[PDB]
Amino acid sequence: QQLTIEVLVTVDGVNFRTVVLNNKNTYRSQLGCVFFNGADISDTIPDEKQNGHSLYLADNLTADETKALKELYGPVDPTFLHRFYSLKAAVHGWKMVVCDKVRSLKLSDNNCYLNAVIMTLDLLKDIKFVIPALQHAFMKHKGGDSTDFIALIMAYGNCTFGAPDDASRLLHTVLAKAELCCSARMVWREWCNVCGIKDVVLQGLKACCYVGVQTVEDLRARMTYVCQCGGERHRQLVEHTTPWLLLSGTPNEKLVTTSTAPDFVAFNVFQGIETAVGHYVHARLKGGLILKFDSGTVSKTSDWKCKVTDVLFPGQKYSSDC
Amino acid sequence: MRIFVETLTITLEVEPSDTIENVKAKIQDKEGIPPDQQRLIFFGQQLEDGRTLSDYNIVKYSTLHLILRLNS
Ligand SMILES: [Cl-]
Ligand code: NA
Ligand SMILES: [Zn+2]
Repeated sequence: QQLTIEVLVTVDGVNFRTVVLNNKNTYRSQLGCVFFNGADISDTIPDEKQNGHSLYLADNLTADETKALKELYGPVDPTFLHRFYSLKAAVHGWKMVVCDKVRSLKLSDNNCYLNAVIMTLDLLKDIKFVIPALQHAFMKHKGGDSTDFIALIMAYGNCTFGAPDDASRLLHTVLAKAELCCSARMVWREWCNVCGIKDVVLQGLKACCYVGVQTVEDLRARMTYVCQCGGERHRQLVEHTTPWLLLSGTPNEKLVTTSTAPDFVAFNVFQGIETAVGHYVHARLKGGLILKFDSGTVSKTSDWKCKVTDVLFPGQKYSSDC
Repeated sequence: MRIFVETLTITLEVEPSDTIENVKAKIQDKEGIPPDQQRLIFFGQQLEDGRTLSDYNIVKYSTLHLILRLNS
């Protein structure tokens, strides 16, 4: 050819392989989709400068790289790695501001739902992620560097850069990949007039989340559905010990006031019409006031007429002989 | 195995080994709701695409609740 370089190729930053290249074809034709220092260089012709440099490979993986990719990220779809590399580059321009030691994501490219997701996640004690790459990015985020964690969340959530998205959906999809590092139990008593009574126990993190109610009064109320036998089966919470409680419902317009001494510690708000593009806001209760974190813009109020979606309560201690 | 999906309320014939994505494709087939816009809830848990109905202990005559993805 005309000149030869050697590059190092990785999908995890731990294991690298050497690939010999020339300047007669692009990276994509010789090797595949490659990122150099966070930038896609696949359609460029290799130059003597990049000799010895490292490249992150997003396709054309070898058998060993595919195994390592599964251990690092779990079972992902064929587009996941390229989407994660591209998101990470696109979210590079975002800013994570800190107001009185509270992290918050500035508004940009309709990312307000990510603001509510991140700040809700920052209030969850003792959560840890079971996907190693998701846990590594989490520690980075807790250490002040959120790029990987933001990008990974959007990749696992099938989120698109620039498009608005569902904060509650992404929060629970993220939480489905985590586990609790303490004790939590949730005992549901079920009974049908034909079959009888059976108690059902939920352990760990899933004992701390419920999608369908927004108050602990509705969580503890009696529910009714169809039994396997085909008749009325009932169900009710009879025991609950948690470090906290996340309840998520549809946008529900209520009046939130601090003169009533509310029991929850934080909540997310959906602003606008549900059949239109809405704007998410994260809110916390401090000093007998409502601290609204509108994507890097802080406010304080005593009352707020808003449509809540997620609500976060302190730990639960509950018993009920039903 | 018959289950109910509350949208109205309709009925699906499924297998315990069917994936959530497989269940979502049937809801699309009968209701025209694209799978990525569907949010399926059961026992207060959001069903993730990669897992099966058996993973969530979904049985005969179980009721799944359908929420639409906001914004989108
Ligand atoms: Cl009873
Ligand atoms: Na990268
Ligand atoms: Zn029965």
